Amino acid sequence: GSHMLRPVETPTREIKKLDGLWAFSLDRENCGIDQRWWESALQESRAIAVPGSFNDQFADADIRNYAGNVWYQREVFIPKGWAGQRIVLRFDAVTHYGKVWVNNQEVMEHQGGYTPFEADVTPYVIAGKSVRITVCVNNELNWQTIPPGMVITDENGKKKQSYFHDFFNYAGIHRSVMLYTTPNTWVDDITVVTHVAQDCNHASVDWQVVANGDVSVELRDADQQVVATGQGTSGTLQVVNPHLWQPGEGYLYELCVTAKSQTECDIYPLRVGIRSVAVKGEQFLINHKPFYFTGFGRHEDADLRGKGFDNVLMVHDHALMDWIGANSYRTSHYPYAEEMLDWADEHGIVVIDETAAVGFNLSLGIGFENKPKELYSEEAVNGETQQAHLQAIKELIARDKNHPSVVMWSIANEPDTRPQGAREYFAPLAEATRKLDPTRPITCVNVMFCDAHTDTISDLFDVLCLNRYYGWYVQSGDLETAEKVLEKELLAWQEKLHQPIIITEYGVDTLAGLHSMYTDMWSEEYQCAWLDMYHRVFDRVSAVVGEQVWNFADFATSQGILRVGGNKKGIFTRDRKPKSAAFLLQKRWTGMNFGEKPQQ
Amino acid sequence: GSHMLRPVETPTREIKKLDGLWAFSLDRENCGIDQRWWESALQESRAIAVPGSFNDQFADADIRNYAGNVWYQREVFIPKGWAGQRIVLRFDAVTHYGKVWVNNQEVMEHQGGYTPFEADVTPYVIAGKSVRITVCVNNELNWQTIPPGMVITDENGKKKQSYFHDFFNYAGIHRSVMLYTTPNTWVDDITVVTHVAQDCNHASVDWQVVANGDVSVELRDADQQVVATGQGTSGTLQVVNPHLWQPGEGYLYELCVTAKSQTECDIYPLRVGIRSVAVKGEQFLINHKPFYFTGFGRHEDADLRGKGFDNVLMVHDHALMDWIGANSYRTSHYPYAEEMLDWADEHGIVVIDETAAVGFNLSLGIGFENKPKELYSEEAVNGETQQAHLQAIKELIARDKNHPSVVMWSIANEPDTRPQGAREYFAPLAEATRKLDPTRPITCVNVMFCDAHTDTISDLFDVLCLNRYYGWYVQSGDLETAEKVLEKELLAWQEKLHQPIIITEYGVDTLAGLHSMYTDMWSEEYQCAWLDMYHRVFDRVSAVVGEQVWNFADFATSQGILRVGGNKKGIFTRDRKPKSAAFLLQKRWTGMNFGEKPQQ
Ligand SMILES: CCC[C@@H]1NC[C@@H](O)[C@H](O)[C@H]1C(=O)O
Ligand SMILES: CCC[C@@H]1NC[C@@H](O)[C@H](O)[C@H]1C(=O)O
Repeated sequence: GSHMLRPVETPTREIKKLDGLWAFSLDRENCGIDQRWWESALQESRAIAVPGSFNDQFADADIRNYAGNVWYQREVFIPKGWAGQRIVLRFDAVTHYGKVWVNNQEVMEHQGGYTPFEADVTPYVIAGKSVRITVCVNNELNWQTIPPGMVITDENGKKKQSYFHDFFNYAGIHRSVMLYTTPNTWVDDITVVTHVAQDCNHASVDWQVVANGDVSVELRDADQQVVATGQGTSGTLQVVNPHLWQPGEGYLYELCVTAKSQTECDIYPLRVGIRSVAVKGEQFLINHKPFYFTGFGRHEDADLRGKGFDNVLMVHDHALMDWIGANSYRTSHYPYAEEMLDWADEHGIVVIDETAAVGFNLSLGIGFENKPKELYSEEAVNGETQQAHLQAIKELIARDKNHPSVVMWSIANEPDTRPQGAREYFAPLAEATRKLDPTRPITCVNVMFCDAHTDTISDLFDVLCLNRYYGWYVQSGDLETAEKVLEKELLAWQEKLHQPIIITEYGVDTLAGLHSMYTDMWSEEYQCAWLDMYHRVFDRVSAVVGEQVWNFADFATSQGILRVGGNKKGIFTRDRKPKSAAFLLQKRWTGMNFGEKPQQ
Repeated sequence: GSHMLRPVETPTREIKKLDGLWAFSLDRENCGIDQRWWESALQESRAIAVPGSFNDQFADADIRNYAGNVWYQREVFIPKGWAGQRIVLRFDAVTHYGKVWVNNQEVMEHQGGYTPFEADVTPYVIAGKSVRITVCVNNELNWQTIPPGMVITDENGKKKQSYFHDFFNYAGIHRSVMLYTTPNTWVDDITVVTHVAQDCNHASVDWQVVANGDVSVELRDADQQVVATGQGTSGTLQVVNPHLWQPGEGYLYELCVTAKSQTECDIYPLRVGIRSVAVKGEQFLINHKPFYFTGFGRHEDADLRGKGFDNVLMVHDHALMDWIGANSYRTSHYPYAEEMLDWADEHGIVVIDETAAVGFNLSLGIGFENKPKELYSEEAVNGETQQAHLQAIKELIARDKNHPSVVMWSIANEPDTRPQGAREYFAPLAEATRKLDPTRPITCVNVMFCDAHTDTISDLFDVLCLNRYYGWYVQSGDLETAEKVLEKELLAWQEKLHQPIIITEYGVDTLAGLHSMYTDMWSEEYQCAWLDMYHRVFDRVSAVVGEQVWNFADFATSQGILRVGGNKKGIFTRDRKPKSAAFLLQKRWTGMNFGEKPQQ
């Protein structure tokens, strides 16, 4: 993807613009573009908080289920001590589609809902005066979006969005908005890659695009003592005798790249961890040692902000995952806030990084009521779709490439691989991803009903990721049949592919408070029994190297007869209170040795 | 007390009269006695179920909180094949006060709310025709009732009942109503007492009042094979080599007493278990072996019947107590339905039998609002009161004397022994109880605030029963101070009295579903932590021989700022669903060896 690094603070800086309170108005009949609302202060507005989804801030179902365009707006005074500097305006996430006006000049456009976008806007502002930022946000999904969907227009012209993923289609500006200043010598991009041999010593090859001038680099210590130095726009190899990034700890050196121009200097510190991931046979190695993933599929979801990033929420949810014994998690169903990958970096949390490609499946929704008949087809998942997907992988890898916590990419989640053309679609995406980053493995999370004798595309990926729900959606309520089905299906996957197997979803809906002596579905007792049987089967299969229970907390979804106020598969309630199973896992995950598979 | 045995089925029988549907009407202005409503069919009635409390059958607060007289009524056809037989009409429990008319002849009167009452009514009916039963039920409590209370009349003359016990003052006909026929030779009463030496052999002395004729007895086997025979109105000793009644099993011989008159025979089978209870030093022996009580303080309380006896409820609640590992319980705060003591008899459940003497304490209610200033005084707990109490002990012992499950009598629960005259009151009651039955020990359950340096009456009883709530009502939320206070108070009791100590109440209010990471009051996590600390302290004190957590299920109480829909101290919800702590106890109570104290 296009060059981009996280704005970090050096002797050149940034001014936060998530002042929260912006002017918001929905655009019910698309009068916005016609009257180019970007030209004058928004007519009939109400205060909105940024970052946060717009759906639940007003406790009104008619905004919540709204489909179309919405408008955010805010004036800003640009500090004047920035004259003779390049001013860039970065949105870290505007969910689905966004385009923005610096009063009357349009600067940016973007269709990715969970990855940042910026543009050099130094020629459209001059320091000292205040300019109006106007943003147009679209929350519509068609077949060429990631994720896909179908907007449908009723007799009256009202839009209603249909999609094929579980979680609710929150929208708005979900993450940081930000003006930042950099010297006129550009450090546009950095790439770092790490190698190790027997933990004693090795090196970090390096590449850098620095648009405007000479580059020297110094890798410094936690003590910020210089441990090696390089020179050059690329190469930039140095060798060490380091303390290398390990799951329990997360030791981070600091790559200080300097960009000397003939008059201007530019300094960027990029945190690096010396880790080497690979897979060998049925083992997922990290610094040449097998690893056992424990933890969760998560979500960006809280009670009144939707998917809006929040620092308290990050701190408290890491406190819970740490207590519970989790050592890993995967950014379930879209790229997460980079704050979380920095956190995982500093604390040694291992992360499976996933794109927003969910809902490439029309076999999962179940009920009594027009979806296309060919998944892979011109009307549905098409060629435009494949390039949109490849673009989504491009942005995610472009943004999380140097993070030590990122240990694996996941292209998509639960696609249907039964129809022909599934492999036609996914093969070039797997190959392209492999060339965009050869450092980490490639996975594609596998859906329950593309079983081992049925799935078409798992050949193309390095590590097998399974979402299994025997005993819940099938064999409902019967632990003795679910155990057999699960164990032969696991052994089957192993015989078929001899890969490491990570169970990336396994869970059951559990109403907090619903208790039962009969250990039936929806009780806390059932959650415990079910997870516990699954754990015996994992412990009895050689190739399973990971367990991430399906959902850390309950989250919101679309309305339906299967979702009681949302998906209740969480170990914790949406307000982070523990169900009984929370103590089951805490007993397992801190009982085992760190990163080691329980020996049965 | 007056002679009475359970109606059991021989070649002379009984016809059940809990036909449920009776005519019920409340008597709002005491017009009942004046118009002697007993004379004609009840004016303006509604159907009521018998047995069951009248409070919650109609989902109406104005009947629920009603104080005064209520009227039940029902016609009955007396079977004619009963001519020349004695017909007796027995109410097994009419709660608080009851008096009854066989159409126009009044036959019975009773003030005990949980013990049966009958009367020979052979001269007031003749077999073949149908007579109307009319019952007047009073639910008022004054200072000479067991339990006591204060009715208070507002400006308008409406009664409202005030009391000083936790549970709600349910009323009505709570248990079996019953017409039964016996031959004109009376077996009015039987008493059986058991002795053992070294489990090899001994005897059961015996006494019998059989009003009308010669008596022979045969003690028969579970096989009903004759193992010994006696002759005489008393003495009736025989010696055995028996399999003796043990907690885990409950072996019951059958004492078949026959009453030969010159023309009529009468046969009564009375189930007996060969058990010997006593206390020695700090040990509670049963068949000369120390015992550890586990289990609950219970209640007669369910969701729509109030305190009405129900067979399903008995079967299901015994299934839960059996699963959970309980081996004992105590009939908390009133005599229970004899069905439950028969059950405990057959299954080997050990029972601490208690009278209805609760609320002899004006220091327990807490709030912001006229109770007497002297507990023991002429206006309050008086001499009439003491004779009423002695009468209550008389009836309970008279009815549960031959039950092997009954292992101890408890005169009262949580009286205040601080004021002078507490010992003046309770001493003659303790001595009288000891002469009414020397077979089993005597206890008086001790309230939290009459601590070891304060209590006045514990000298007078055999086994010390403690209700302790450190960490809940005092030291609220602090497990580390509650542990110290509890441990020194337990050791203090032991130094002071060198008796066996049974913790007969210990528990915390727990909202099912309320979970917390901070282990604070009202969460399930707090229930578990609290009970668990209490268990460490029990395990570290020599003299503690028993643990009965406070309440098996949540139950209803009077309204107040301290009771959220009732007392929430149950391990189970009112509809019998388990809280998290239910599995804590199940792990302890079935982990230990049966009847043995955990060795720490
Ligand atoms: C069989 C499909 C299961 C499905 N897997 C994807 C998750 O995004 C959903 O939350 C989960 C669920 O339905 O609970
Ligand atoms: C400190 C008195 C505690 C009291 N003990 C008697 C029981 O009948 C109550 O239910 C119990 C409670 O308050 O929970």
